[PDB]
Amino acid sequence: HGVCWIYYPDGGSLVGEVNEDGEMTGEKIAYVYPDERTALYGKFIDGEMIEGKLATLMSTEEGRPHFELMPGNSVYHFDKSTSSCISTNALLPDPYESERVYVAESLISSAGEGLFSKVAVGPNTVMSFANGVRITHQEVDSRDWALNGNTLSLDEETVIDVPEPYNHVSKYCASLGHKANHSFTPNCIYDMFVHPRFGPIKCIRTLRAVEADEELTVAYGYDHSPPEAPEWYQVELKAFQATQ
Amino acid sequence: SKSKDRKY
Ligand SMILES: Nc1ncnc2c1ncn2[C@@H]1O[C@H](CSCC[C@H](N)C(=O)O)[C@@H](O)[C@H]1O
Repeated sequence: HGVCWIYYPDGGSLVGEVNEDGEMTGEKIAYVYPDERTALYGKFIDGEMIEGKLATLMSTEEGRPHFELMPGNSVYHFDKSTSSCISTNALLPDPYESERVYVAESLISSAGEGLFSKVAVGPNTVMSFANGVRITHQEVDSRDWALNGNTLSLDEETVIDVPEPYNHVSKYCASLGHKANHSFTPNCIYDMFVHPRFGPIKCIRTLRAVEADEELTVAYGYDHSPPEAPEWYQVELKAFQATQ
Repeated sequence: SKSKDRKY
């Protein structure tokens, strides 16, 4: 019997012995994060995580991953958000993200909290996940900017939001990508990400090497000439325009 | 749109 690895464009993968139909179904299937080391291992059905236990990929032998289960009883399952439910376990952090980022006061003035790197990493490193409730562009675009501080476009049908009071880490910390502040000279970008718990979402990926405790920033990418944007950004866009 | 990262 053979093992197969199926990679997503983001560098995450599913791995295991596939069944007769080449499906990722069994009791020893794993999702492996883009670090090629952190894994969620256990029961999957056609690649959907039913019960993934936190594990570390320790080696591969003839293509077969050898895992060690982490202590504790951290278990995860596919739990895609809906329009009204952000997560079944809002306070259960993502184990990959928790080793890479933490939330603290931004270094940007008057910008509240921000997202920071816990350790030094190279370019192109996935740091954090942007999960939220899934609502339409009509709802978002038809309402005041004060309700839209955390809205992120996912594709042409869906916007991801972290509505109050889930924007406080004491109410929701399963993902932290909504905590990244904006910069016109960012060190990170948004990228598509297929997550085994959150489903198809976006991630924050570094553009360049970043140091430990460096603040992570992304360009929010508001339309500058439809600027359809909140005030702090319109202001900031003029400073940016000046420096050029 | 009043959301981040839309592709215009
Ligand atoms: N460059 C910047 N300048 C000022 N405020 C910013 C900013 N980038 C982000 N923000 C703030 O952060 C919000 C987007 S969500 C970002 C996390 C937020 N700072 C928090 O504490 O939860 C915006 O509504 C704005 O209040």
